[PDB]
Amino acid sequence: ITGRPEWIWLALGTALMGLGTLYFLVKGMGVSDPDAKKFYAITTLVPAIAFTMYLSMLLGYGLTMVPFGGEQNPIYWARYADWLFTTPLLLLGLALLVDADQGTILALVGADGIMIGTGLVGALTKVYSYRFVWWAISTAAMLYILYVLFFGFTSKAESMRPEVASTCKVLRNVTVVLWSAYPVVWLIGSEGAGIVPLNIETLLFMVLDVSAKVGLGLILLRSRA
Amino acid sequence: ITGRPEWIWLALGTALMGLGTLYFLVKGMGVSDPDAKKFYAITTLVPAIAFTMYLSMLLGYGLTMVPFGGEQNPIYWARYADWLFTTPLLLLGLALLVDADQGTILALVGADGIMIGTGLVGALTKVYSYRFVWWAISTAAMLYILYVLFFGFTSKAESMRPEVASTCKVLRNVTVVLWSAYPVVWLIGSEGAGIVPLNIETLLFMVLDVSAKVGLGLILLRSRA
Amino acid sequence: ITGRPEWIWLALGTALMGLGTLYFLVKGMGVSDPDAKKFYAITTLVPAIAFTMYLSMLLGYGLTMVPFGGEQNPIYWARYADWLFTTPLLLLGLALLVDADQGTILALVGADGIMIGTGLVGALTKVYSYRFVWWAISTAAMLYILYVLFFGFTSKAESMRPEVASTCKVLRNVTVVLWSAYPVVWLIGSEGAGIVPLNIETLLFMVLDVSAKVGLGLILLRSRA
Ligand SMILES: *C/C=C(C)/C=C/C=C(C)/C=C/C1=C(C)CCCC1(C)C
Ligand SMILES: *C/C=C(C)/C=C/C=C(C)/C=C/C1=C(C)CCCC1(C)C
Ligand SMILES: *C/C=C(C)/C=C/C=C(C)/C=C/C1=C(C)CCCC1(C)C
Repeated sequence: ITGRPEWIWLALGTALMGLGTLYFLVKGMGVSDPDAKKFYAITTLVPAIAFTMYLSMLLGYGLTMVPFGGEQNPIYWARYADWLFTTPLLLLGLALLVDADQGTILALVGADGIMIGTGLVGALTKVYSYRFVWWAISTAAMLYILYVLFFGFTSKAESMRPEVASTCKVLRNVTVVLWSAYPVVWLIGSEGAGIVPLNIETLLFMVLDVSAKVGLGLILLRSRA
Repeated sequence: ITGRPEWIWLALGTALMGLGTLYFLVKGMGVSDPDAKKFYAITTLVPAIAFTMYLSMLLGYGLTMVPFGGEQNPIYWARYADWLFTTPLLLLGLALLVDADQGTILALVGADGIMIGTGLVGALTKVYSYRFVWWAISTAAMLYILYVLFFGFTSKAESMRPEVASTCKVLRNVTVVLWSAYPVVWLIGSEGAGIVPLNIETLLFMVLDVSAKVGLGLILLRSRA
Repeated sequence: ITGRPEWIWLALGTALMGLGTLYFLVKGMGVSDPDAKKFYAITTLVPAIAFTMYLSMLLGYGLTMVPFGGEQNPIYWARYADWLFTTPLLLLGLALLVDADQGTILALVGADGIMIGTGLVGALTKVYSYRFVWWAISTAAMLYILYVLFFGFTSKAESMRPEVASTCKVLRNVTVVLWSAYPVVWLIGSEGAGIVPLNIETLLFMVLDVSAKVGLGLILLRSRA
């Protein structure tokens, strides 16, 4: 039921992240414009990082227990480490894409940081009632992140090239929905409520990752710079 | 006596940090000069960060036990996390204020890092005698920080505008004293000696925070840039 | 046998790092060119950081136990913290030396990060078989680091000054060998296999550190900039 029934979704997850990394490694070896290089650096780190964090969830070093609700619950603090580094790089990705000010960057990054850090604390709190208090705060940092993301990576992501507002209206819809999913998924699943089995939650989070991870990598890279 | 008698000073602390954040959020929404924006980004992160870290001290996730001296002691490792991120942002604040070299910045930041990191280790060591060895080292990193702060955020904080040396002679006296307080307070209180009840120590650290946090935020922001 | 027979190599290690820091502190106090300052900032942080991490290994706060193989093993997670910060600064050192692109930097840094972070996880895994899986991955991140280091801090470290390719052909051979040693040493010693006593491993790692730490500091600094 825990650290058992889902290794399949976790094993498949490692496979995907890793071939995903292998892919970006043997498809970025060239690169000319220092700029483009930066974008490739980023798109590789994410998969590689998310790669190892998923291998620790598979092997079991990144799965702990947490007393809450009345019994012992499985919490993959390994996930939290994953996003704890991916989300900011990825965020730096989008930012540098529509070239933003170091002010909205430091804002965003650190903001994202209160989001994930706070979320992690939530995920480890032992008294039920509280888990959701943190769920709420982390959310707020994410609704703020996303806010800047939307109203911004639209406007400040328009006054430029021809396709700018186009490709951009894509990336947004996709990042916005994609992201707001983690908040929900978390909530309904094991690490929060108990409306979704850990068995399903993982599969959900995995589709969730692989997409955000590579998916967003590709789409992102495809947006020239 | 522990994680009990002081919730009042901790509850009041959360209130203050948070309304403090709410304040900077709904008073920075405008901003023009990318520069000014950076300063607002910073002044908000601090309260927000210090906000959540104080809510974890309130709720109890950020309060642990440490065997030293002969009995079990309460240590809010949550404080250490707080300053572990605030102090460097805040430091980046002052630095960018009198526009310094990336050399004195990386120096300062990392220096501050040996200060807090080392301090944290101190706060968690179990053998009495040692606690103070770390107290000493962390201090040294802080006397070095402050050193650059004083002899610098005076000189290198003078050859510019008219009020420069003025406002600046303010900020200094205030940061210097304010800071050197944490070293002392720590020392006389529970997490170190036993000359001050945890009951009082908290109130002291709280006045201490709220001031450093917002106080320094305002004063800081008020210094144009 | 553990946290006992080697304090000598650890005590000598603290001495060396610290006088090493004292040295860079009272030999960098001047400095003119903001640039040179940055290089001095870096060379000091390393010793100072590595200083405190070695004092925690000496005093015993940075030495833990890990069930693997069949019995309890001593693991100085304190080492891992050490390199966890040194290696990236040091890396930033070499990078800025042959002035590289922010792309190869972010790449390198983060890469180094998967190396050390991953290594650390290895060092703490309880099931024998696995330890070496992580040993393998961390290695891969290091063979990639070093790769860029060699084929790069040669070419991209040539088309410049007269001595460039010279001094540079030095620094390389020295960093390359020096580094690849930590991977091997780790492997044959206590924290991995059992072909080397913890008694010897420490002495090895210490010579290893002091050299990388100061040695590389000097050599590095001596390369003007
Ligand atoms: C590669 C991973 C990505 C892009 C992850 C994004 C994750 C989030 C936006 C997570 C958000 C969460 C909350 C808003 C509430 C608490 C639970 C979290 C951490 C899943
Ligand atoms: C918002 C928080 C701020 C500005 C905190 C500043 C804190 C310090 C300068 C703390 C210094 C300490 C020492 C010098 C010795 C060990 C105890 C500490 C960590 C309280
Ligand atoms: C001052 C310390 C320095 C320059 C340390 C460098 C360390 C490494 C390159 C360590 C590498 C390791 C592996 C490749 C495999 C796992 C064991 C490690 C962490 C020792």
